[PDB]
Amino acid sequence: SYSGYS
Repeated sequence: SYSGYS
């Protein structure tokens, strides 16, 4: 997964 800001 991705968490944060992209």
